[PDB]
Amino acid sequence: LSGAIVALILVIAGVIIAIAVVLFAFGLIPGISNQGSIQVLGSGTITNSTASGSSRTIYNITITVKNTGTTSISVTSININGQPFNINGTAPSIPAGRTQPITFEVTPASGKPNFSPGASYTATIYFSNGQGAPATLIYQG
Amino acid sequence: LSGAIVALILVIAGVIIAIAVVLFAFGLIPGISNQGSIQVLGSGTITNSTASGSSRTIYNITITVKNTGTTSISVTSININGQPFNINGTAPSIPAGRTQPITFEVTPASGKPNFSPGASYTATIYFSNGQGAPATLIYQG
Amino acid sequence: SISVTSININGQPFNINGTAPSIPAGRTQPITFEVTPASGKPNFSPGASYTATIYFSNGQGAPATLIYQG
Amino acid sequence: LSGAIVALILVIAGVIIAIAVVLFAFGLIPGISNQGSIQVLGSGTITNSTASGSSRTIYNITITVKNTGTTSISVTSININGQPFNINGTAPSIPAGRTQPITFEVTPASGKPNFSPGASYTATIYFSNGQGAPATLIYQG
Amino acid sequence: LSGAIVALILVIAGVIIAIAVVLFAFGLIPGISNQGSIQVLGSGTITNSTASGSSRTIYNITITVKNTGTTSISVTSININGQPFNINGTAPSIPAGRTQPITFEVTPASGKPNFSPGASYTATIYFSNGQGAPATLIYQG
Amino acid sequence: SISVTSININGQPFNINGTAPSIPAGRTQPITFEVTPASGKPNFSPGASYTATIYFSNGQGAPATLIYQG
Amino acid sequence: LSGAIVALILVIAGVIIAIAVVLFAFGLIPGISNQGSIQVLGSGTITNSTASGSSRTIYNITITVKNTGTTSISVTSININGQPFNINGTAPSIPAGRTQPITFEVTPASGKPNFSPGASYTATIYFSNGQGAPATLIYQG
Ligand SMILES: *[C@@H]1O[C@H](CO)[C@@H](O[C@@H]2O[C@H](CO)[C@@H](O)[C@H](O[C@@H]3O[C@H](CS(=O)(=O)O)[C@@H](O)[C@H](O)[C@H]3O)[C@H]2NC(C)=O)[C@H](O)[C@H]1NC(C)=O
Ligand SMILES: *[C@@H]1O[C@H](CO)[C@@H](O[C@@H]2O[C@H](CO)[C@@H](O)[C@H](O[C@@H]3O[C@H](CS(=O)(=O)O)[C@@H](O)[C@H](O)[C@H]3O)[C@H]2NC(C)=O)[C@H](O)[C@H]1NC(C)=O
Ligand SMILES: *[C@@H]1O[C@H](CO)[C@@H](O[C@@H]2O[C@H](CO)[C@@H](O)[C@H](O[C@@H]3O[C@H](CS(=O)(=O)O)[C@@H](O)[C@H](O)[C@H]3O)[C@H]2NC(C)=O)[C@H](O)[C@H]1NC(C)=O
Ligand SMILES: *[C@@H]1O[C@H](CO)[C@@H](O[C@@H]2O[C@H](CO)[C@@H](O)[C@H](O)[C@H]2NC(C)=O)[C@H](O)[C@H]1NC(C)=O
Ligand SMILES: *[C@@H]1O[C@H](CO)[C@@H](O[C@@H]2O[C@H](CO)[C@@H](O)[C@H](O)[C@H]2NC(C)=O)[C@H](O)[C@H]1NC(C)=O
Ligand SMILES: *[C@@H]1O[C@H](CO)[C@@H](O[C@@H]2O[C@H](CO)[C@@H](O)[C@H](O)[C@H]2NC(C)=O)[C@H](O)[C@H]1NC(C)=O
Ligand SMILES: *[C@@H]1O[C@H](CO)[C@@H](O[C@@H]2O[C@H](CO)[C@@H](O)[C@H](O)[C@H]2NC(C)=O)[C@H](O)[C@H]1NC(C)=O
Ligand SMILES: *[C@@H]1O[C@H](CO)[C@@H](O[C@@H]2O[C@H](CO)[C@@H](O)[C@H](O)[C@H]2NC(C)=O)[C@H](O)[C@H]1NC(C)=O
Ligand SMILES: *[C@@H]1O[C@H](CO)[C@@H](O[C@@H]2O[C@H](CO)[C@@H](O)[C@H](O)[C@H]2NC(C)=O)[C@H](O)[C@H]1NC(C)=O
Ligand SMILES: *[C@@H]1O[C@H](CO)[C@@H](O[C@@H]2O[C@H](CO)[C@@H](O)[C@H](O)[C@H]2NC(C)=O)[C@H](O)[C@H]1NC(C)=O
Ligand SMILES: *[C@@H]1O[C@H](CO)[C@@H](O)[C@H](O)[C@H]1NC(C)=O
Ligand SMILES: *[C@@H]1O[C@H](CO)[C@@H](O)[C@H](O)[C@H]1NC(C)=O
Ligand SMILES: *[C@@H]1O[C@H](CO)[C@@H](O)[C@H](O)[C@H]1NC(C)=O
Ligand SMILES: *[C@@H]1O[C@H](CO)[C@@H](O)[C@H](O)[C@H]1NC(C)=O
Ligand SMILES: *[C@@H]1O[C@H](CO)[C@@H](O)[C@H](O)[C@H]1NC(C)=O
Ligand SMILES: *[C@@H]1O[C@H](CO)[C@@H](O)[C@H](O)[C@H]1NC(C)=O
Ligand SMILES: *[C@@H]1O[C@H](CO)[C@@H](O)[C@H](O)[C@H]1NC(C)=O
Repeated sequence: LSGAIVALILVIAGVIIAIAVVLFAFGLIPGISNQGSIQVLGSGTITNSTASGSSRTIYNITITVKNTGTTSISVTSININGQPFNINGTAPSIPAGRTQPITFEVTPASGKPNFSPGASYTATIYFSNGQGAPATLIYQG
Repeated sequence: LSGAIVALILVIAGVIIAIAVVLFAFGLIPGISNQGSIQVLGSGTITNSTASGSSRTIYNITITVKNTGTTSISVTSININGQPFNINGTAPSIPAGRTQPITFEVTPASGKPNFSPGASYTATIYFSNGQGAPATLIYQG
Repeated sequence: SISVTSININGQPFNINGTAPSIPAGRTQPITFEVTPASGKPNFSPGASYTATIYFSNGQGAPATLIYQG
Repeated sequence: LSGAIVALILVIAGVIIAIAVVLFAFGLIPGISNQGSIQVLGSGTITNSTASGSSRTIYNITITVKNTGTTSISVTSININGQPFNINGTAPSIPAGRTQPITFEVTPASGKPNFSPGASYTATIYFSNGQGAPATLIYQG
Repeated sequence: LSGAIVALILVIAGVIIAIAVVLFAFGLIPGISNQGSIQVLGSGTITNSTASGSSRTIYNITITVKNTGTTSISVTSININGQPFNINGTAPSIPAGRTQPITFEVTPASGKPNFSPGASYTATIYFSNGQGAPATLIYQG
Repeated sequence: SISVTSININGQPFNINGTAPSIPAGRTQPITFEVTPASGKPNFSPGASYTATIYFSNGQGAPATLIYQG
Repeated sequence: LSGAIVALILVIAGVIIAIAVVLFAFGLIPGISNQGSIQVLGSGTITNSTASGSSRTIYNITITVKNTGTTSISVTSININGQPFNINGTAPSIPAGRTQPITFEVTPASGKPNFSPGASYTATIYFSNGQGAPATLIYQG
């Protein structure tokens, strides 16, 4: 007598679980939309900031960043013209909804890159979303 | 003795329902074809079609539409420049195999659109077969 | 051995005129058969490709693409 | 005992349907080739072809068209200077492998076009194979 | 006492049948999971083989073919420029793991081709697995 | 400890030449074993990917991808 | 009682098989994800190697080739000016990570070339990966 009751319970539960899975599938997508929260807009600038040889060739990156997400997002790493770079201070963070000029100091990860006045160098800024925004920096130092 | 009888009933019912589900999966296929029956050809035209002191602005929209299905299909909604528009009157029907310049009247639902003479606007035409088609509309006046 | 029972072309059902072809087991063949529209009239265009579904005696249905040659 | 039987049925059906979908994906490919069968060669000519007091203006349009496919293809719509035009009469057919000067009659659908003698107009010719071709038409009178 | 023993019998039998179905599912994997395919490398050539004024047109098709699988595979059909062709004669077989220049004769299944010297035609070659490789064939005359 | 009972590579059966390798409990380790074609002579191309199903003593059949390197 | 235990068996087995398929998907990545390519740098040269009035025409082809990948790659065919050529002899192999001047002899697969001194001909060199590099070859005589 129990078999029919077990089958009934499993049928109804299967309906419920399938509907729950369907809803979860859609519930995923607003999370994934955060992968493109940030846009880097306008031409940035890179400037010599080394203090006449008193620092390990530390440069200044200024870029206008727009954040459309609901969370503050920070710059985790930067690559300039193929070369890795390391942020010298604490990472800048862009608040939600803002469009603002982020400025941060940077160091060569290896070697000593030489820049020419007025040249354009492509840099990829990697933000905490994992999003990598390409941008163009004009050297001004 | 009851349990074996119940198990027999449930086994046969499971066979029947599983076969029915498989056949339904096979039967779904023909309905998919109709999702692409229509394609919009070339640019279209928006025109201002409202009188002085009228309650509402109404725009005549003309687009060339090609239907490839067996059945007549009609427009259900249009979204121009991001704003959704509401279709006035009886929506035009596009005959089964014909290519026709179709014209229909729309009125803004979200807010007043500031169309500019001679400007080009992106739009999405949504047809009754559940198909959306990109289109480019020139505002003639 | 398996035989055709119906075909649906461009969302329109067609009836398999005549003795429906039978496909022998384990064999690859060119199969040709005549069909008539169950209702209405087709709007085929030369060179166009139409999605169809061919339904066989097991109830299984194979989707296919048919080009109209005129 | 029912669940294992149902699972067996569904597993085999899934194998069958997945293989069918893969074969359909492979079978779609030949239809893509026909989308580029036709190319328009050189400039064309528009001419005024309506009598006094007629209900409508009708323009003869002549264009050289080259067909490379196995099947005859015909014109379905034309869009001149942004305005869509409606093709009068039986649309001309372009034989499979031939290059021909084709002529057809059109009438304006959106509104009266103010063609200027000797002017050059951009147009898009839309053919029955779903292909659009840019063309340049000189208005001869 | 009967109910408990019957329920235990059905529980053990359900375990048996479920494990059998699971092992069947595991055994299906080798048949469906079959990597490797025939890859068509570079452009092939179509050459007119019809001779002596005989009634039937035959064309040589030469293509470079690389069988990445572990099984012998043969050509079953070809579609050129939207037109189907029949593989005249014993269809060529491509040995496993081998890259070969493969040449075979074809005849039009219907109609007549419109090939032009030096033109490039998109074709699809269908192999015994049902997979179909798109290729480009240049007509050499 | 669980052992490799049989292997199928790209649909073709294969036979282990030595004693079957055995994976101890809780371990993650590289199993390496010799194999022979059960029938025929399969030919592999450098850098190609071949799917193989390894059947373990549990009856579990794990699909995996092997890249030919010889 | 049988139904619940059978359902639990199938749930666990489904977890097992699904995770196995996911791991297979992860294992496919290295085979498909293969960066690096053979790059043809600058213009190459075609020189007439036919000598002694022998019946078969042979041409020297010299090109600068940079293998950016981690695998040895060889040429398989070349197409010059729309005409296929066969790589006479043991086809040259390009070692990994190396830039080399590569030279190989070719013969026309059909017909005869029409090369003119000083003319530049577009060619396509097909390598063992199936990738094909376009190049420009100058005929030096
Ligand atoms: C940005 O400004 C920097 C400072 O003007 C430039 O780098 C300096 O370049 C000079 C010559 O190229 C080099 O001598 C400096 O090096 C160091 O010198 C120190 C002594 S002193 O020169 O300061 O008196 C040493 O103590 C030290 O060990 C040396 O490494 C060098 N300075 C640094 C910090 O590298 C730089 O060229 C300029 N432009 C860019 C794009 O960076
Ligand atoms: C590939 O070769 C084919 C054979 O030469 C070409 O087809 C032939 O095309 C010519 C016209 O271009 C046509 O006259 C041939 O038709 C036959 O002609 C015979 C007499 S003769 O012409 O040989 O002197 C007749 O006896 C016969 O009844 C005709 O059918 C025609 N041949 C066929 C078999 O169709 C074809 O043009 C060429 N190119 C391509 C792209 O196929
Ligand atoms: C590259 O070199 C080729 C070989 O010298 C050139 O082809 C030769 O072209 C000449 C005419 O320009 C032609 O006469 C050759 O044909 C043969 O001639 C022999 C006699 S002799 O000419 O050597 O005195 C005959 O015995 C023989 O049967 C002919 O076939 C011809 N050679 C070949 C193999 O075709 C070619 O023009 C040159 N340039 C290019 C762009 O290929
Ligand atoms: C480079 O960026 C830094 C900010 O990180 C700027 O440094 C500031 O300089 C002003 C005076 O010019 C000081 O009052 C601030 O305290 C500095 N801030 C930090 C964090 O050091 C600098 O001005 C920028 N421009 C350069 C170096 O040319
Ligand atoms: C907009 O379209 C409407 C119909 O969709 C057109 O209305 C007709 O206009 C003509 C005169 O132009 C009248 O004779 C008809 O009685 C009107 N009604 C119908 C149902 O045809 C209108 O002309 C169009 N307006 C513009 C500016 O294009
Ligand atoms: C379309 O033309 C009509 C007039 O025929 C315009 O309607 C009125 O225009 C005046 C002046 O801008 C406004 O004060 C009224 O409010 C308008 N009426 C309505 C109902 O909007 C109308 O603005 C024109 N629309 C466009 C897009 O040009
Ligand atoms: C426009 O094209 C039409 C047909 O598409 C032409 O109509 C023919 O005109 C000639 C005289 O010019 C008559 O003898 C024929 O009876 C007409 N009909 C057909 C079907 O040929 C017309 O000539 C063209 N007009 C212009 C101005 O080019
Ligand atoms: C083409 O020529 C015809 C005359 O053969 C023109 O038709 C009439 O022209 C008068 C004067 O402009 C107008 O009042 C009528 O309304 C016109 N009739 C029609 C049906 O439009 C026509 O305008 C000419 N078209 C072009 C583009 O030149
Ligand atoms: C086309 O391919 C066929 C073979 O598939 C070639 O036919 C051979 O031609 C040679 C030369 O006359 C004969 O010795 C052989 O007996 C033929 N074999 C067959 C099977 O027909 C033909 O030469 C090829 N043509 C071209 C232009 O490549
Ligand atoms: C074309 O390349 C071939 C080699 O690929 C060269 O042939 C060599 O020629 C030299 C000089 O006569 C001989 O010593 C060698 O034995 C030849 N080797 C081979 C493999 O043929 C040929 O010289 C080159 N020609 C040009 C003009 O560069
Ligand atoms: C680097 O960052 C530190 C703080 O972390 C700051 O005091 C310093 O001025 C920055 N620049 C240099 C050249 O050290
Ligand atoms: C909207 O459409 C209806 C029916 O076609 C028509 O009667 C009405 O006049 C239209 N709106 C306006 C403002 O004219
Ligand atoms: C089917 O078509 C053929 C023509 O090829 C005709 O002879 C036959 O009568 C038709 N039969 C039916 C049932 O439509
Ligand atoms: C429109 O096309 C038809 C079909 O050829 C023709 O009879 C008719 O006259 C054309 N229109 C005019 C105004 O002549
Ligand atoms: C195929 O073509 C060859 C010509 O090379 C001819 O000898 C043979 O009879 C043809 N066979 C068929 C079935 O078309
Ligand atoms: C196969 O296994 C045996 C041991 O069973 C081993 O000695 C031998 O080297 C292996 N390979 C060959 C090629 O025999
Ligand atoms: C390739 O050309 C060379 C001439 O340098 C010749 O010795 C050799 O026999 C040719 N080989 C082939 C297969 O044509």
